[PDB]
Amino acid sequence: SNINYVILTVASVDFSYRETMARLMSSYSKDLIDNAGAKGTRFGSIGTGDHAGSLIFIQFYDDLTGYQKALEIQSKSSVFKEIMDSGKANIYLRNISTSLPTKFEQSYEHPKYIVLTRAEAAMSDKDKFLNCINDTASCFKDNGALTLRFGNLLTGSNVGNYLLGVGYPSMEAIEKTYDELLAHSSYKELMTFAKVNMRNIIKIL
Amino acid sequence: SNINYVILTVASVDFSYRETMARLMSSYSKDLIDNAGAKGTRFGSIGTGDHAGSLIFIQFYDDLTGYQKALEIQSKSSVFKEIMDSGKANIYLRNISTSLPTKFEQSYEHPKYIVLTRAEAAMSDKDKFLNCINDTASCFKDNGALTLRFGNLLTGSNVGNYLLGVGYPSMEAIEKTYDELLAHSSYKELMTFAKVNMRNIIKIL
Amino acid sequence: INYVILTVASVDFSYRETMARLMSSYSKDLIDNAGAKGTRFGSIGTGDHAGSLIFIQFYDDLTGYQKALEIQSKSSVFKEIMDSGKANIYLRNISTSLPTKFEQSYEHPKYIVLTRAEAAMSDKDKFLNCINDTASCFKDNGALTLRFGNLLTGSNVGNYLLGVGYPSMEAIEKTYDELLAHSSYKELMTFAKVNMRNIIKIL
Amino acid sequence: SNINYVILTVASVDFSYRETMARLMSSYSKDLIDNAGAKGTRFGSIGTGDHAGSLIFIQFYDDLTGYQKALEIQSKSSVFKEIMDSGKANIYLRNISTSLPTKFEQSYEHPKYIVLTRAEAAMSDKDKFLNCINDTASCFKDNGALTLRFGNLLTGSNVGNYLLGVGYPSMEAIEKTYDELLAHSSYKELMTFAKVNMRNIIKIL
Amino acid sequence: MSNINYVILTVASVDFSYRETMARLMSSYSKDLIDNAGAKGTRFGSIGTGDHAGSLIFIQFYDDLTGYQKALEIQSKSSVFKEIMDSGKANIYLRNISTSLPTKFEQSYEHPKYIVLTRAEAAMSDKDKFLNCINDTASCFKDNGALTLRFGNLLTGSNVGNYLLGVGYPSMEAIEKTYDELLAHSSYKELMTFAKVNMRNIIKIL
Ligand SMILES: [Cl-]
Ligand SMILES: [Cl-]
Ligand SMILES: [Cl-]
Ligand SMILES: [Cl-]
Ligand SMILES: [Cl-]
Ligand SMILES: [Cl-]
Repeated sequence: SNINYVILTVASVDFSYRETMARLMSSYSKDLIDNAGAKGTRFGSIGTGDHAGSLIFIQFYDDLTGYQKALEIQSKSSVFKEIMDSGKANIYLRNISTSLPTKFEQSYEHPKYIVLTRAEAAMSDKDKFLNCINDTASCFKDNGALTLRFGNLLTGSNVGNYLLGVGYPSMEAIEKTYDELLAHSSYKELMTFAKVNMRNIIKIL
Repeated sequence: SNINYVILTVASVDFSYRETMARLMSSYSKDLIDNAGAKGTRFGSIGTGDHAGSLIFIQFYDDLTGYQKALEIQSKSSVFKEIMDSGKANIYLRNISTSLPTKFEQSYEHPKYIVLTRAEAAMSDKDKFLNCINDTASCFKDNGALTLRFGNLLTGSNVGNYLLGVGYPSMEAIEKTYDELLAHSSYKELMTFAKVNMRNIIKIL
Repeated sequence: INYVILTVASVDFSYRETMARLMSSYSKDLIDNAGAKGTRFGSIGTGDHAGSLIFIQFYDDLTGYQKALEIQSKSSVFKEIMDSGKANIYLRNISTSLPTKFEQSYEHPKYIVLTRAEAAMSDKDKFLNCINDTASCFKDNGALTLRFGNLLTGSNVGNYLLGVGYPSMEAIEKTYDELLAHSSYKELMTFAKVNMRNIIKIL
Repeated sequence: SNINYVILTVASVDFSYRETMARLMSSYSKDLIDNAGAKGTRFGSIGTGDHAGSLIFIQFYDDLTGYQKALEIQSKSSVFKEIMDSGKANIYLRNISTSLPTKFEQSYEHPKYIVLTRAEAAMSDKDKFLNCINDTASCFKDNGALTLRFGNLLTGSNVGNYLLGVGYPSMEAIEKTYDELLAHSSYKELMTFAKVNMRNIIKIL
Repeated sequence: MSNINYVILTVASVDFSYRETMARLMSSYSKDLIDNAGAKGTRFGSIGTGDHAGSLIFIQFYDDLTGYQKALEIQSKSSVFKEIMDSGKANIYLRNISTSLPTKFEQSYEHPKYIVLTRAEAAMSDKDKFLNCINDTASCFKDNGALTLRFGNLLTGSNVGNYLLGVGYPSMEAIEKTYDELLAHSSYKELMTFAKVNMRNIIKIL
């Protein structure tokens, strides 16, 4: 119960409806934050990879009951109905991840960018993994990283993959983080037992 | 909260380990039924399609709270650790589905076969879909069907698809059901606004 | 050695009877003029192609198939299907059909189970052995026809393919009840990986 | 510069336009042979596999400058413009292959069918590969094969795969060629270090 | 017609340990192509984003396809190339060729630290509308620090016909500032009415 949960949803959206949608979604966020007990949300545009241009919504819950309450909010929500009736937004992926305890100094600052990284590794290496993450915590915080969350995808066609989400105020902070990170022993160790199979930048809208 | 939830897990398993697996799984099932509040499980091999020969595990919960307790049960389970440590079972897919109220007389008979059907349709046709399912209930029951569950995928690459699960005592009962169903007006009607994109048989082990 | 041609098309649900009509005109044509040793036409009941329609042709030689191709170009029935815009052929492959020790029936099946597997080409003989050692599993429990060979074309070229005709689904159940608990089957599982199994309903 | 090149283009084409397409394509071929220096072309429908019913165009050049002159002919060609403007043809794949010197007696006979075979193998086995092809050159010629070209895909998602193209006057010649080939020592040896991942028949239109 | 140039893009998966060795081998191989094949430059880097994150990418620029043919003849004779292939540590799994069309953009000679590749689907009949938009936004890029810009269509591969844009940058800050301006520019919003971006990725020059 020290474990938390993250819902990640991805939709293709007509380009014209993008700004409309971000405004509707902040309304929909306040509703989840106030009534479903959501511990924050993020909404942004995926900037990189094959889903570039898709929009992503991220929800944080302490327990899966929270998400279940969020599902009851959807059914009753006018803003949600409007987006689905528009015919301009198509949800094509939704998956849930655990969020595990890390030794990382969380900041309250809303990030402008998020880097999600996904990797394949044995479930038996879960602790090795967690140690590397904690050993490089200062690579991130020192170079401007705001938030760090880490866990495993519980659902979908990448079930079991480890996932890392890191919030930044700028792309400079990303560059400076990755300069240090790639020349750090714990990172080079990670690369002996974990295969990164995805890395992408989201722009918070 | 009239809604229930189904978790579906699929894994590739060495043919030799199949028997041992089933035996370990029924122990793990007892665990979930008694301690996680699981309202039943199914374990079988996928008989058809591209995943022919993979094994599938199905869990039913009234709430997502239930599934969270089940996750806590995993971390502590020796039976579960053994399966994972064997290197003979690889989980490559897990998704969650809703289960909606349907006008169908459920039997408690353990099914010998399950048929999963998955379809694409607008979320705005949700009620037309459910009405058709209810108008055809007698096709199923009359020809031997044991159980009928229905809802949408909450997670995964097919998020949003409608999903139908039906339990059967025999393949004859499947033949007789489909003989009637294909020639039923409500079915013909469903096929004007829903496209089946997958159908498969599971053999309960 | 014989040959089997398998063609798969996605068809609109509303076009399904027109399709069944135009295909019956077409089979007679191939049987009588191409030297086709039979055809089957059905809907794929399972898998990710559930709802597609499948057409199966049997030839003793590929020269038979070449004649069939020359019958297509002149066929009105074929022209109508393609001009309909309601049928989209998306797969066509050719398979060998090897001699097996199985007693064939003339009874038109109601269902066909297709099973496809990956195995070394050096295991060809062991494979055929297993298939002949479990011939009785099928015939005992009602199987009508059995064909076995390798895909000569397409993305699964080289895979072994097994086609079995049945009068009912009860017969499939009883067959697989016996088959899965047979020694030769468990041995086949040591060197062959089934990567696909599907039921066709003969229309 | 003993190496030649082969461009292969694949398009989906409305069935009704097929005959017109063919007529326009032999015009466009004349233009390439006469002005681009193309050393022959072939146009046909793909009879098997997942691209059954697509049309394919094959161009032969001694040098890539040839193909660059071809590109210059396109921009000027009315025939080509018309095909594009029709909305009836959609080029969805084009790749380039080397064509390596083989000890095979080439015929000038217009083929009726072509069989393309594609295989995966080490680049360090290039010579063992070519020697097999040369040892079996009689299997093809003796049984009716007209032309044989062999090389590696330079471009595409199958870059590096070996590609064989063999022309035939009829299906019987294909069947007789494979009856002999499959039971030849050099062929059996090729299969110890090469994996065929595709084989398909093209009907010359 | 001969105002068109050509770009070869090759992508390989490489063991992490071999990546530094590889970059050093590759600069030798580049000299060879620049001096003997007539290559008008090369770029070598790691793909930082997308499903190919961690793969290495090699980019070659030629005025003519004859240039690339000479390059192919250089490979067969190159010891550096043989070593890489014999290592068993590098696997080329994609190579495609793109046109490079004339654009109204002030090219810099500064070696970039990052490249952004963008790929889009659009009718071939919109080719000129496309080029106009690219030229109308040229200042967005140059103003905010972009070094080079190349634009054209994939000639080969499973995305044959897609438009492809490659832009060089000195830093990630320059990318951020470029995209801040670009996304709020009329010509960009117009481009998005007839072109669908289906891929965008950052390469780090090694
Ligand atoms: Cl990372
Ligand atoms: Cl099974
Ligand atoms: Cl159904
Ligand atoms: Cl089977
Ligand atoms: Cl072959
Ligand atoms: Cl862009």
